[PDB]
Amino acid sequence: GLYDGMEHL
Amino acid sequence: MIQRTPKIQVYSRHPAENGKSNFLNCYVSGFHPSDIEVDLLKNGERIEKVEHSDLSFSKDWSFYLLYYTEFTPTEKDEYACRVNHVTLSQPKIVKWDRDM
Amino acid sequence: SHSMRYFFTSVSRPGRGEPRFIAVGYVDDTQFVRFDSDAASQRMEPRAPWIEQEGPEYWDGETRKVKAHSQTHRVDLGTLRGYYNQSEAGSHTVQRMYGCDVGSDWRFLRGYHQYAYDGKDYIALKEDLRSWTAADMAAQTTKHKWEAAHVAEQLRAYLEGTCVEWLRRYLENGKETLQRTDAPKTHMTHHAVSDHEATLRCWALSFYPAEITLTWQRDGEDQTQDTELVETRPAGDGTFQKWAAVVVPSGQEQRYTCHVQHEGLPKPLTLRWEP
Amino acid sequence: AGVTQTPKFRVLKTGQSMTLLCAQDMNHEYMYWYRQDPGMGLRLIHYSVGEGTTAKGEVPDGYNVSRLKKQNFLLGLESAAPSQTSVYFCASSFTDTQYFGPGTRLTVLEDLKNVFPPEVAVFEPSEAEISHTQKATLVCLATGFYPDHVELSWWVNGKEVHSGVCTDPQPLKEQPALNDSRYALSSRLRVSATFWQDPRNHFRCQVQFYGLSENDEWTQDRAKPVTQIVSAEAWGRA
Amino acid sequence: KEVEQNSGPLSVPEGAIASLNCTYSDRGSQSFFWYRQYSGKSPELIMSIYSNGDKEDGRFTAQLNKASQYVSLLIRDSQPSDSATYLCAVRGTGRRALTFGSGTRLQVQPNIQNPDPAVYQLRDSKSSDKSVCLFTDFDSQTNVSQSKDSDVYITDKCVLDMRSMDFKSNSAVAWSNKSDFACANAFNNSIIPEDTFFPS
Repeated sequence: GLYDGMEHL
Repeated sequence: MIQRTPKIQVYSRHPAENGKSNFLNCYVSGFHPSDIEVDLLKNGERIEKVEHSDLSFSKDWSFYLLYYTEFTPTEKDEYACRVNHVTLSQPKIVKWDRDM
Repeated sequence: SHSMRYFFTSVSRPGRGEPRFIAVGYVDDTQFVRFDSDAASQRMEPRAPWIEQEGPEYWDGETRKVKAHSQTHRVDLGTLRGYYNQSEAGSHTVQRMYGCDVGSDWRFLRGYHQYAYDGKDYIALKEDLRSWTAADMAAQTTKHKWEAAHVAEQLRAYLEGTCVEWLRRYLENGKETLQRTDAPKTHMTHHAVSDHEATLRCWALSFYPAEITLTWQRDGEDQTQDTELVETRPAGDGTFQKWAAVVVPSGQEQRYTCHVQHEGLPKPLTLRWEP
Repeated sequence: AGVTQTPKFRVLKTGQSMTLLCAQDMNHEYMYWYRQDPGMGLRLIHYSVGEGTTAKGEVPDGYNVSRLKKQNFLLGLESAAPSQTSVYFCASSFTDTQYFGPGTRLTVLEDLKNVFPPEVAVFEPSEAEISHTQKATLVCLATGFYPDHVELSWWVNGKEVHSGVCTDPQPLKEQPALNDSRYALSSRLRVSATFWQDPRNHFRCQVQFYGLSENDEWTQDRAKPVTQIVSAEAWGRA
Repeated sequence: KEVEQNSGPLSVPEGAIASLNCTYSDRGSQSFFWYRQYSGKSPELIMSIYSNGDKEDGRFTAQLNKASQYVSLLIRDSQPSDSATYLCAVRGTGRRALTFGSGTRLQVQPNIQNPDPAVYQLRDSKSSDKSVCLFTDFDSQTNVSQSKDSDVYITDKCVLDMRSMDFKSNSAVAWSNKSDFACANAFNNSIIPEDTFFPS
């Protein structure tokens, strides 16, 4: 199952 | 902006037995960027029913793809893999060498 | 030991609409899911029979998460153009990989989260899961934003926790395919290159997992100087192939042994040329 | 700045339109519009994951949004209804940690005839309290205001005080039976007896009322109930 | 429904533990937050939590139990200034927005060491007959009831903090237009202490 991180570069 | 030229291996899934059903594989790896053209050739003619794996990459970020088709080898039929990429001034053709 | 990995590729396509986004999921050397922004489904799709058991809640959630990542990466392509002073005329590539390793006991061993831009390292979570390696000045901007926002804390919760829980669930549900070993089928070929020398080629076929060692010895001494080893390659049926060659003097073939180590072998194999 | 919202307070007639502006200077991709009503808590109206994209939240109906620019998120009310009476909060985040703006209080009425500013009175400490406790409590009453758009503050020698102050968290209805009842609000300032007894000392209860604008129509005999400050005051005395 | 909290109010004495609890429906949720909101103010983040277990920050502890889908905030050594609404927020699977609970109101009762319950009468500074009744200095036991009358207005109890003297007091205010309204009669709809000082 995938990570749910909202972080942009 | 690094570019990396593809490595190419052409091989059958199982040991080739003439007139016995098999798969012809062209494995392209170690290339960047991801845009690439790969054809399987029967006697220098582009084969139509050619599938490929989902684009993935290695630890060094270089991409790999498996191109493949069902085939039935003979004594006489020639098979090859034709690859084009931005790193290549001309298409690279690798002949299937059964006896390797 | 075992691993779960996700691999993401985002490629800008000047004048041909939205960027290409491809995601693939692996447990060890077995692909189990894919997403492709150009496919008709617009869903996370199964790529192994054992993940097909998962119900709608799983498939809707994985679809929502992969499409959310594609949205993040569409914005990131734009941000990286700003950082590197690049126009929209060029095609650029963002690669991203994350996942977790476990030992034989299925306990956490380590976590990964790293990005590349145009085939070079951009930013990576260090092995301590608490700090970043920023490969250039652009990546230092990202690193400072992620430090201020405490990104490592939330990512560490996934890598040490959730990621391991998924891997254990998959290792249980897919045990017949994931917890198997296929030992290599081995043979040797011989080809004259001159009148005075020949190639011995040691073959390993139909093995799983991909990890294997082929070594040549001359009179019991490793020949790693003069061996060509080809990249391990997929057969296409879920198993792998490899070969290792050495050039030898004609008449001296029997001075050389090929050594095969693989998880699926109780004891290392030793092959020698037979007329 | 962090997260800023304008306006703070607005009265609308049913059918009037307005835009609430959310701004943030933090370069956040993610922005959010919520309403808050007693019983319901915060409900998301719309959100945006980046410039040029918006998405529906839990209660999108009757609202539109735009995110033409990364720094701003606009909430649009095309045709105000009494049901849109609420406190509106916008928020932004870098990831999922949200920072909230100060809030926008909106009241929507059929008829602006019901709008009244507060009357304000200050009640002086009793001698009995001073004697019994050595302490002096001032009381401020704000009365007859509608809607509930007030901020009550205390000023001692022209400086706002927070110490020794308690203001009711919500006003009482002067007529609990009536939908359009006007409101009352009390506050206390407690000082030392000695401080109260020094006549150099000036005590002011200030009520900021938020009512109609200069640009609102008004056809009544009584004064236009505009945004204004109503104060009452007392001097120390021995 | 997706995020559940009890509305309370939850009443605790100064210095006791306050436990604010929250449950959520989406098992895949990866982020959990506690916000504090003072009356008429904005939500303010107090804790975030991501991993199963405990996270401490001054007098605050957050605990997450993913298997039970249950998250808590503990306030240690609770103070009157912690009186507020506490909002639980959860981010669901693949969600790019928080879902808030409707909040739990916490009331932290000050410890009135030396009660001095009293009803005083205060006179309009601007010369008038007009006056208010001030019930003050009662301990955090006493409950003030709203008017059993109609033309009589009574406020809820209110804690003021004289910060320099480290002194807290409870008070409620009553007023009316009627002639038959007096401070002796004001707070009759509720049960004041026996020993309440009634000057005149």
